[PDB]
Amino acid sequence: AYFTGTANNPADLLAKVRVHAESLGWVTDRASASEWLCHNADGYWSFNAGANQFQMAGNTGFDNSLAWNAQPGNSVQNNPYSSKGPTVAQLSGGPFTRYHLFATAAYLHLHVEIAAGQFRPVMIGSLNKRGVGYTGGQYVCGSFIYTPGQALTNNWSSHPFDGYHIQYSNSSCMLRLDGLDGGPSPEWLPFDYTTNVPRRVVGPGRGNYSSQYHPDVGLIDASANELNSSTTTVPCAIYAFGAQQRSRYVGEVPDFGICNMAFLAPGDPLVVGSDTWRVYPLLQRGTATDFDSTSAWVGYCFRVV
Amino acid sequence: ATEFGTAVNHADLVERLVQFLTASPDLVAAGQAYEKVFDNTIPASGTAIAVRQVTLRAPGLGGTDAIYMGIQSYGDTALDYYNLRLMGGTAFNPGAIPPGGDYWTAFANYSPRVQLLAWNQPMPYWFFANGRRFWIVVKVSTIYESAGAGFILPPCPPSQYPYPLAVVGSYRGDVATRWSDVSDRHRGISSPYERSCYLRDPAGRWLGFTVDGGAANESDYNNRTLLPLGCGRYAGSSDTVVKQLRDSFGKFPLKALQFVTRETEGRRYLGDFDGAFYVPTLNSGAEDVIVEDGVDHVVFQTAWRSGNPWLYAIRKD
Amino acid sequence: PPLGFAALEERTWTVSIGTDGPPVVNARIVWRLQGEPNLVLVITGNRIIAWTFAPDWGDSIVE
Repeated sequence: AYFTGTANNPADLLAKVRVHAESLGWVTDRASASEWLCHNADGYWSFNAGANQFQMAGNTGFDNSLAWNAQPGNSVQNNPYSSKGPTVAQLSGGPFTRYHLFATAAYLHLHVEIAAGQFRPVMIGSLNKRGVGYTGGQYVCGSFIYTPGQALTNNWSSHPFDGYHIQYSNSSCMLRLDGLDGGPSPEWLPFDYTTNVPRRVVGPGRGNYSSQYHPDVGLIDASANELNSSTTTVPCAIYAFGAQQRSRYVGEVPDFGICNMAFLAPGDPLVVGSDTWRVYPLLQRGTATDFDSTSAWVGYCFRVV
Repeated sequence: ATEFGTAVNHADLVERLVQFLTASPDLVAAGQAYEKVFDNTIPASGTAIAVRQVTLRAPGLGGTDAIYMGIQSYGDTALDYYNLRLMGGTAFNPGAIPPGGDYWTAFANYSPRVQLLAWNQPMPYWFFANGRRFWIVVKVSTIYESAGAGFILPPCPPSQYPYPLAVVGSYRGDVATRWSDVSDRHRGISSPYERSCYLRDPAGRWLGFTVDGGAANESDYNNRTLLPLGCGRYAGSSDTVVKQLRDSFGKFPLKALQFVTRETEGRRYLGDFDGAFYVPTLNSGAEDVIVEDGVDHVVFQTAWRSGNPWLYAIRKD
Repeated sequence: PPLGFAALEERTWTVSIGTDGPPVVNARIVWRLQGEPNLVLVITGNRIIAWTFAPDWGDSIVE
């Protein structure tokens, strides 16, 4: 359920998380020291560990003779992007202060502290269908940094579930929505807003950025109550745009929520009822208006069981 | 808890409203009926319809709460409007009324009045009520009106905030308006504008909420809005997701309505509407019954127009 | 303990902490109800007794 540890290199994180998944019963079609082709009852996925970053890509079929980025129905070729690039999660090289792993039968959530104040989230799973009849719902997200030293959260940067970004090569996170507007079933929709592609998805990823496109941004901003210092979680609603800019709500991120960290320190617990929640900063602790060098006060909330 | 039908006139509509509130099988069986603490007709009607004033007390679901509400039936035959004015408060005392004047001033921490527009004619009506809140929707027959008041559901202990009273109406009750008005200020509960919705702060000061700004309105209420329909605060384009919302594969999503304030002193999340939601307009519209988990919700549209951002659904249980 | 709670009713008990008990307070009070996971209220602390004797000081006090 809840796991913690340390990893000097990413490969150690690979080994530990794969060990946990196997112990939990997750089925790995193929395993290797650096390349993974695993799956579950919901969807197929593939991961590769680089020198200082992860490469993730969705999948629909299996073929052991194909490369990690050439599986049947792979996202690389079945995406509107002309670059045809898979999901990327940029990290650092060397010590990772600590990693926090949430494991279940339907999704995996990971939060790695590469260094003091630096956090890199890795998110994978399937959206809660919430009684909505649709094929897909698998989402894979990664963390990307534009440039160290300069503004870390520039406009060009991309974040999990991001609703606003500028980049032509790689996407931080993505989603599956099969048979959209009568198209072929294999469809891996990326989280983009400026490409004007007929089909796209959007999310509250950035939190409360100035040009974030989501109607709940106010809820995330007001998650904290001054009068009683109470904090409430906000489910992350995802929206998908049709061929003629007609949005259709798809679902919410299971066991996930966002809030403001104005009056909460990293890891501060607020047990609201029988179920406990863990809150951690997205990238680093900063000030309210530091939307360039850090992630401001946006905090990711996970349900711990 | 629901009273659908057609009222021969506004006076008969109010009579049916009070009869439902006092004799509904669900209310009487559960002992949630409201108590009429006042009922009088003070004015001497000249070229106008008789004005009925009623004050009623609601004990809440638990019977430990104290809710005071008022309803007024003000009309003018020479202008052929028979407005129904609504207001809320916390205490009532007939002796505190100054000579002449009006009784609504006697309410402790009195609040500005809202109203619903109707006239003397057969009129289909849609009624919802519960121990904590009541909703009125009057179908003008090719126009739809709506209003209501009650307790919102905050995320904080009622021990510290036991009076989250909210009052909402289609138009401000400070002036007399004809139901055929052609001003943007005439709208519904989902999108208050120009003194169309009030909520009582825990400090005891009533705060108005508007989804859109207005020069005429006070500067203080600009910072406090309804986020679901006020997405324009953060979005950098006129067109957003909310205006383009649509049903998914024959299924209509329901979005709640939020009460949020962003003040310089601090921020605070107040609560949600109990039984009211935002829904799209496509392939649907008024008098549409949408089920959910065995619960039915009725669809309604604002008087202004019937477009995507001016349409909402109300739970009928 | 058996206590029926009215709807929309908050019942604030008066938790009186006495002055007699073990020097180490290791308490685990369980609020067990049907159809709800156990919600144990854990009270922790220590019990101490204060020295309330005024000593004569004709001889200087040595620190």
